[PDB]
Amino acid sequence: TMDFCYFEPILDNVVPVLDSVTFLINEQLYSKLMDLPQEMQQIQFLHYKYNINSMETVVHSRDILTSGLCQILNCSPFP
Amino acid sequence: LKSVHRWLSAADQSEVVPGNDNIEYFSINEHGRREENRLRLKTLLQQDVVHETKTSTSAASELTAVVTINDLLEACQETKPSISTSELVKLRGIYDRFQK
Repeated sequence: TMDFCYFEPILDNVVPVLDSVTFLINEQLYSKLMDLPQEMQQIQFLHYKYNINSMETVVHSRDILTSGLCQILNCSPFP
Repeated sequence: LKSVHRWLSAADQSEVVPGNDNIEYFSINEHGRREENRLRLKTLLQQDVVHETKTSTSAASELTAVVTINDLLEACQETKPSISTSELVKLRGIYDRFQK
């Protein structure tokens, strides 16, 4: 592995919240979500599956969700 | 033109490779006007490079320009001159003998 990085703390703590995110998922889990009757069931199962927490989770476009299986496509307004 | 319209009548639809207009999830419309079409188009263009300038629809031969009697008789009646032709038979009358 590597041994050092460029880093900074985010002084003033302010960070943007994304307007939207797109997720792409394998057919099995996709259908298992799409057939759910309610939004919060989808949200909570995604939270369980990927350990995503609202407000706190940092994300980028093209981020992986799981190799072979799912990925994060694009983000708005910022990438 | 008749052959072309028959040929076009054979080529009259996208007989193969229809548009891949798959619809994803109805995204949670907390805001915006659900204008999914532009984002879907941008995504599919980026992911597939549909304009890679190699694929073709090829729903017809672009050949086999058949020709036939079938429409030739649309000649119907020609709008020809010389329906009245007294001037032109007088034209012949100038050379009734070999003079000039």
